Amino acid sequence: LGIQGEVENLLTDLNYFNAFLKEAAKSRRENEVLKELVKKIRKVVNDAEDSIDKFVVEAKRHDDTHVARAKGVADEIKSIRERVKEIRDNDAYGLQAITLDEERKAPVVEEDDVVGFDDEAKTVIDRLIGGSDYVEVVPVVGMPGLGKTTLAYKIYKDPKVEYEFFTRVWVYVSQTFKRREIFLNIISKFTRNTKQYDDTPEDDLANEVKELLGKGGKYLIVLDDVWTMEAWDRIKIAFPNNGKRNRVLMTTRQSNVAKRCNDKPHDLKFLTKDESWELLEKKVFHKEKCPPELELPGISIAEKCMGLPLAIVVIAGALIGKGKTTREWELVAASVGEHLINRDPENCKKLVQMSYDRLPYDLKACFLYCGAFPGGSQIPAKKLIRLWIAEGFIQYQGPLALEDVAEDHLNDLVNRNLVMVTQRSCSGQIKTCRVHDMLHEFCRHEAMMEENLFQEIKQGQERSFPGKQELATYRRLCIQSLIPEFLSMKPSGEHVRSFLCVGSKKIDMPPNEIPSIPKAFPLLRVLDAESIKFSRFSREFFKLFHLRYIALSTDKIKTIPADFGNLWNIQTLIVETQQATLDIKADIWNMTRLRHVCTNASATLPSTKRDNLVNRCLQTLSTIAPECCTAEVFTRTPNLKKLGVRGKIDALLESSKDGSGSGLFSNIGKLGCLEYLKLVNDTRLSSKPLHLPPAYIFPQKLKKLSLVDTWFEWKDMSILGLLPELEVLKLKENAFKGQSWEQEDGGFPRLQVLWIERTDLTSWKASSGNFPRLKHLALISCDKLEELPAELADVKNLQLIELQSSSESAARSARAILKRNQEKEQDGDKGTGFKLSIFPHDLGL
Amino acid sequence: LGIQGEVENLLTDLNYFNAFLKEAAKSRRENEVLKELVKKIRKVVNDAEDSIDKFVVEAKRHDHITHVARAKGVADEIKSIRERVKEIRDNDAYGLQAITLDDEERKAPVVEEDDVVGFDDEAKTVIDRLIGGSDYVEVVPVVGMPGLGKTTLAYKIYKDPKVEYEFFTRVWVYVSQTFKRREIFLNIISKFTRNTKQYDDTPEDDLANEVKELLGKGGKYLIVLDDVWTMEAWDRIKIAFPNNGKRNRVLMTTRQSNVAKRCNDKPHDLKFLTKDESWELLEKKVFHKEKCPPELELPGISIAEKCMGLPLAIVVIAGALIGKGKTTREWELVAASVGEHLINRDPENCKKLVQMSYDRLPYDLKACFLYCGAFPGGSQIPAKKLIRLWIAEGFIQYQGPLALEDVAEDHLNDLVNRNLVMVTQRSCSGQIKTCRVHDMLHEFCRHEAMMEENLFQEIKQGQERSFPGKQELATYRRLCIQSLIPEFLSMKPSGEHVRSFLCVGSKKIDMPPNEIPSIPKAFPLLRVLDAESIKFSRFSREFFKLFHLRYIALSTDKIKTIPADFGNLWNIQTLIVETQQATLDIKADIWNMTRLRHVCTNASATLPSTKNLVNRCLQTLSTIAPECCTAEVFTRTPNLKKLGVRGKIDALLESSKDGSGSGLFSNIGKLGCLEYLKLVNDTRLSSKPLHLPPAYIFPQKLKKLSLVDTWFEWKDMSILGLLPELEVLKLKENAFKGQSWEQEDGGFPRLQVLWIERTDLTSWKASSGNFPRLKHLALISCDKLEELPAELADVKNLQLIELQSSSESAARSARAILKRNQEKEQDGDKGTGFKLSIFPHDLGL
Ligand SMILES: Nc1ncnc2c1ncn2[C@@H]1O[C@H](COP(=O)(O)OP(=O)(O)OP(=O)(O)O)[C@@H](O)[C@H]1O
Ligand SMILES: Nc1ncnc2c1ncn2[C@@H]1O[C@H](COP(=O)(O)OP(=O)(O)OP(=O)(O)O)[C@@H](O)[C@H]1O
Repeated sequence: LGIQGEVENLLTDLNYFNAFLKEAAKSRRENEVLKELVKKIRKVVNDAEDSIDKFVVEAKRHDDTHVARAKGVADEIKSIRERVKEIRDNDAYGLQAITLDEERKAPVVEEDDVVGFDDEAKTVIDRLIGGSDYVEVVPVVGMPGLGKTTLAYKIYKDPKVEYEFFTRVWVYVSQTFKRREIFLNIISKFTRNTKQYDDTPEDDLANEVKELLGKGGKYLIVLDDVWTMEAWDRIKIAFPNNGKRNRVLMTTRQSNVAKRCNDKPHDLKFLTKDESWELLEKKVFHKEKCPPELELPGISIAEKCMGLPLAIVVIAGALIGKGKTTREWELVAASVGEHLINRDPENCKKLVQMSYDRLPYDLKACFLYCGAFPGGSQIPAKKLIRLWIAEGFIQYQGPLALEDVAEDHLNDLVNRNLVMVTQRSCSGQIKTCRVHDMLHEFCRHEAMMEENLFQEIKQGQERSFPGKQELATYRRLCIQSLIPEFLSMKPSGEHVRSFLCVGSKKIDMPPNEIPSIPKAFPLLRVLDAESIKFSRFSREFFKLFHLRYIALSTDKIKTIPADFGNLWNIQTLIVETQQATLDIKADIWNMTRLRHVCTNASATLPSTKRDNLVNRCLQTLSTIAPECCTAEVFTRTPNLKKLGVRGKIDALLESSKDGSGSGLFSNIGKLGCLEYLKLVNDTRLSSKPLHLPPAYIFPQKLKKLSLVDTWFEWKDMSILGLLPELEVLKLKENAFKGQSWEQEDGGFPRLQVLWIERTDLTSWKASSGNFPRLKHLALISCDKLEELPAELADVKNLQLIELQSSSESAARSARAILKRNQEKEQDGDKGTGFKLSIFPHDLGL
Repeated sequence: LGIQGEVENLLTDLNYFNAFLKEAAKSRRENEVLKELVKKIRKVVNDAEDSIDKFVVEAKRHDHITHVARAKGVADEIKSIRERVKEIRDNDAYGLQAITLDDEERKAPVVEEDDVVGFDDEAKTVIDRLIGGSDYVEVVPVVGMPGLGKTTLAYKIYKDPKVEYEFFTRVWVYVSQTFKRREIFLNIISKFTRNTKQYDDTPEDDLANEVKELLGKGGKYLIVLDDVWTMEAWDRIKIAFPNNGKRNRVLMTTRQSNVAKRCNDKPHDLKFLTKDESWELLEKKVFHKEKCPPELELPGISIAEKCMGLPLAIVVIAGALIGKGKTTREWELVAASVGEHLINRDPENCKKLVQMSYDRLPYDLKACFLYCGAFPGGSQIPAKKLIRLWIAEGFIQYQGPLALEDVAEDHLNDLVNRNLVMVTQRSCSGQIKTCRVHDMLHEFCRHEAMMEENLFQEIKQGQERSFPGKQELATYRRLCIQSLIPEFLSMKPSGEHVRSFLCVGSKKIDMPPNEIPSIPKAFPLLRVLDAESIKFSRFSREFFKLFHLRYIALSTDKIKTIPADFGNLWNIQTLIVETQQATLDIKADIWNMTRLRHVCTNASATLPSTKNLVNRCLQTLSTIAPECCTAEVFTRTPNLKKLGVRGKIDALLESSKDGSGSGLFSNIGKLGCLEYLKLVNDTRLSSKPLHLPPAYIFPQKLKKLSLVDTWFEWKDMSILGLLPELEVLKLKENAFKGQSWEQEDGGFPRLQVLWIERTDLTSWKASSGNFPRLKHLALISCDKLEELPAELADVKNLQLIELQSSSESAARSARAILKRNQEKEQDGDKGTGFKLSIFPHDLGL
């Protein structure tokens, strides 16, 4: 095809243009002509990929009117080629400024009136005074503008620290530094003739600092703003390990650098609601107090700063200028975020840009994507990761899976402290993450204005929904509320690649506005509408040939139709169905890029037997029917890592007709990559109690098991103990039935978490070696339990136990177990941080 | 079809050129060739956005032979613009090279030490403030407009015998627009020790610590931070200033009030020279020791008044008078052209100082500040009229949550805080009401906006500058005419590129009937018509063809109804019809105005039928008929913040006796954004006076109320006390009827200003619970009041009560309150700064 030829020439220009965008993004350009040049080529690049993906889809449909649509694509390619040719000619003067080719400003912090750091300084000073006799690093970690340097300078000037450490050196490390000037700066603290070392190498300069520091007692060295582990390695030569309890206090935005200097870094606190108000009040009114007319909007101002001292200091600058009237302060309270970033591009914007610009080029889009969700809202890590892959941000072709590559992208953001973690799974994996309010405003301002990554759709007080001229340039739409009325305007976005319904309350699509999304946005790759209840599938949903992510709630539909299989590019499938049976009639076995099938009903998979391929990318098959756990299905998914079965566990374990007792559970053991297995039972009216198949038929690589309502006997825990890799066991809704549970010796070699909900169990007995690696034990709503085994005190890995609706004798046994554990720790064993939690606290007085 | 595509091609070029102008305006280089390139590109850009706007209104009107001809004309005009764009790139390639690429001044200014006139009192005021104060480091920022004499006063303060005697060490520091903090610290160190060579490897952190040590060797220090421009610049320098509790002082000079407020919440705004002192300086600078000859004394005082007490203007004209010789005729010629000598012919001294504040202004604030020069010199600019003009011209670009009025008001606050715009009047709440630009800045605005950027051009008939011809009108962008409007309009002017027509005159003129349609005929692309100084006897069909109109203000004595064809101007934001008629009936389809923001009139406006769509941008409806305050009208306007009612308001407060509670006043309570409400009565022949509806019917977010001739009994004032957020209440004559005024306990929880005029009040009883926040209480022409309640003296927040020609008992009560308050202050009670003013001094003294 000649269209392929002009596409290939277009791709060559795209490689140059993308190289220009990457090169221009490596350093922030202050020239407006280059700013508009970057935006112009960034746009023509975006329309270029959208045009080629149209040709790719149309060529795929051609290989597997049609001619008129292909002709229209060719016309788009010709128009794009005319655009790139004029860019290379008219704007060539701007390209030459990027095809071919610094001030050290140490920060200034508060000396007097430091608010809320009285106990953080006390904690860190205690860690500086005590410890080993070797040079120990005490890192203070935090997000941009948290107050690390303010705390470090508070410690540096503390009366106890000054007396403790005879020699105190403050060194300003930064993103860029020269080791020679660092050593000469430290040398200048001690001797005035620094011209003495003009030709002395850095090797002997470091030994010179060794001599200066070792002449007295301890030394404390505050390495401010360390950004890399290489910087600490290169500078630490000057610091001798002469066994004098020497300390190196360090401040950094990087948790990975902090961990390598000390395995327990000191994460700095956020100011409380009263400390934020106290700080803002002091900054604005100085010694005087806030008049009562301004206290009400002022308190809201300090609470909207989310306890970040940088935001409170920046906002107080605007309040000082505006005045002391009530009306002005409510205007600020309604636009706290804008005052931080847009109105102040020199305090908050430049401080955040110090971390954003140091990001890798691929991680920048991942970080800005977190701003699509509402400010202060919890972002599920699994949801965020699946959106990154579906958007194309995760480009990777190594041995690992894309989930594990996007996960350490997120863990890199958390290490950089650009993303905060609110909940962690039992295995330590990130579960729920949230971006700070000012960083979120930076994500909004950068993505919507500077990069056109995504756009908010709203009609607030005065602003309205975007017009036809704006939607023609929009690439991603994120919307929280008023979705049905937004779609009632009949919008038309030709360049829209994603539609994120980030609203928290589930809405219902009217039957007339159900097909609005597929027609408004024909190039939709991502449709995150799990907060929307669709009652019907419309045929236009099956014309989204570019679709890769689709999440949707439903209350009525039961079957995914066969026309849904026309979307060969789909990766993630989330259908939160209120019903009980979800017959997936779509040909999901021909989606070579399919990765996840998540649902809550009993999904019935289509027939695998009859392209001659295998679903090598499919990783999750959650809550499918037990009838579909066939041998052919598990052959089609060699790389499955999570499996879920719901309903009729009776048919999962029943023996076959060939005489062998191994049932459908035997095929599950053939999944060599399986880590998570979930079994949920529904048929309480069945006359046959369920019996667990022997452990040699289980998947031997299973690391997490969840059972609900299965009515297994407690004697089957003995064969759950034979699993070599099981680490998390959660049992809910009397999944185990019986009044007595007596453990056999041994078993559970590496189980770490045991979660128990309501069951008719009354007695529990065990031996010393039953839980060699148990760390967390939880028991909820089991009012029939009499007592807990005393052998739990021998669990060396025990850290926390939670009991609800438990007997007082169980609390007494917990007290004895804790007391024995404390006695063991007093023999030299390190403390495990034992904790006990009984909810509600009003129970038992 | 392809014409719209060609508009996209032109728009792409316009984005590049607009960025070119934005980047070029960031650096005023000496390259003259680039100065002519930016002027040529700017003219093409202006002629391009005009052609694009012509295309926009043509497309809107179309969606027929005349339309086809106009479309062909637009296509030809666009083609000419495109061809002009190609000439820019073909010939001025080098000019674009200089801006897409990138790349002595720290000499302290000279100020006279001797012959300083008019600063004896101001210096003593600041000295008495430096000597006193607290025990920690206090800053005393002197702040004023460019050329005011801050450095002259600061050097005078720096050299008095009292300042020199009291302070241990005094240091002069010249901070500037751009400075290096390292050099400042090395200069302070250079004064204590001359061996500054030894700090080459010493970082700025240890330099600031060295300045701490040097200043801390003794007692007080006074440091004159000259010309500080930023909040950050003060923070980075104050780290070198020790705080040892010895009453250390810092004397800062700055053009920024917001920077001054941060250092001290009570900035010392420098005063302007009086008319006597201005003449004294001029005669001392021109004639030196010799006195002015008597023949030159009369013109000399005339030019001294032209400077408006600014020393910089006096110094500049002094050089002009020296060069121009000493003759009476020449001096009178200078007095007629003072502005020319300030800026046009002396760019060496005056213009550069003005440009220091101007080039630091953000790009959006530059056009906002230059627009303030359109109004006549010394004239008073209303703040609400100025703000609406900025929005109409497009200078305010905003997408956040605030309203465009609040953003533009913040722009006005930024200009005032930069001392580029004076504030002459302030509202009760402290909002800026009337502003005026200083004379030197007005001439700079006119020079920059006529001879450099072509923002606006004035029309006048002087000695040599007659009315401009057709060639000059072909380049005029905005028209500003003060007088001789009918004479200018009689010649049938033809300005096809005029975007504004500001009648900046003060006295109203009646437009001759035969010249009424001349304004719309002359400038078809009129975007702003500020004809509020012109009385129109009739509307014309030519007015309804100004499809680009956004701001329209006009006075009238004959027009009673706005015609329906007025609604053809869908772009209108502000609609002002100041009519002397009793009623105004708006037949125009104002609901179709999607961007309508303000409708203001003095008559009882009768709104048209609303018959889904919502006017989200409408903020003000001003005075309307009571019968039009329906729940349907308020549905279409949810963001209304000011409402006015005029006429027979008994149709508003009447009870719906049919059985429902749907009184027209109850619909007002459904407006959640209302903040100010006005009611004016016209009909007095009701059998009984009206009574207020219950307070829960009032809008809860109401913060200001105003009633006229409503004849409300004083008993129904306590219900106004149940308004939670009310802050200002004002009443004109006969708004309240009766002689006895009594209040319940509590009420008025947030009242701050109360206004009463010419009521029948004679007896007044109140309680301390009704005034928790009251600050202003005026009783103009309420001479029948006997005595003020004693509870008023207990109100801490009370500020001023002003009465003239009051009763003898009222004067005696004022004397008793003043005497008792003075006695209490002498006994240790904290003073509230309460003042009483009596004019003239013949009575009451
Ligand atoms: N407890 C506090 N009281 C008053 N001001 C504070 C406090 N903590 C921080 N600040 C102010 O907040 C701003 C940012 O704090 P700080 O300089 O310590 O940032 P940081 O966490 O070191 O920043 P970076 O991310 O650049 O390393 C500074 O202007 C500082 O004065
Ligand atoms: N009271 C005065 N008597 C005589 N000359 C004065 C007086 N005040 C100021 N001047 C003169 O006015 C001119 C400008 O004043 P000055 O240099 O003090 O300006 P400024 O307020 O510091 O301005 P900028 O905002 O540019 O810093 C100088 O030449 C100075 O000598």
